[PDB]
Amino acid sequence: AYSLLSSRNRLIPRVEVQCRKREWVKTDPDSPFLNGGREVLYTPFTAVECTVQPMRGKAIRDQNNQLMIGGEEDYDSYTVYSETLLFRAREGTEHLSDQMLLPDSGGGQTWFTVMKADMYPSSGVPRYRYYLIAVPVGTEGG
Amino acid sequence: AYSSTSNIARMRVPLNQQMFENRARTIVTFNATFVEKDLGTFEDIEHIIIGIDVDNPSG
Repeated sequence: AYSLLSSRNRLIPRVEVQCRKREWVKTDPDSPFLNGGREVLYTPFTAVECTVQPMRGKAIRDQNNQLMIGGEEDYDSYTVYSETLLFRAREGTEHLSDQMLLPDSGGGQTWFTVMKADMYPSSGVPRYRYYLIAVPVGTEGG
Repeated sequence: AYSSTSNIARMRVPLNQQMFENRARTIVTFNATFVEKDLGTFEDIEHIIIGIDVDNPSG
């Protein structure tokens, strides 16, 4: 079985990041809809150690500021290697995708939503790879 | 002045593959009147000369 990869690295620096779980709930008392007035509940936590890297190409959809008919919108993304388990959304449930807070190109800090998670069930070592997309500015995603 | 209005269409547009944004669109038609000024004028008629010829049988 794997031995070296089953232990923490000692050459490349790694950092911890903050995250938060997400659910949703219905608030309207009389509306007949599952949506109602949707609300999201958060529960914070942290990842043991992570590595953050940017997109490699220069494709038009990967550029940071984009020109739309309204104005120069904003976009960011990352690829993350981590030893913590993060989950995407699951259907027929009230759980949403986990989010984690990282620096952006504008100098601030914003939340990124997990979109793709990679796992190797037959190997055993707990090492994962994630792909993240920054939440739209002015909202908390979906 | 105002003339009429078109249908109002409500739309949902994905953003960053996470959220749907609400939008709408319409076209409002107005009336108007535009005025422009010429680049000169022609001369006036100050003097008119007319020649007349009366054909007759006596001469």
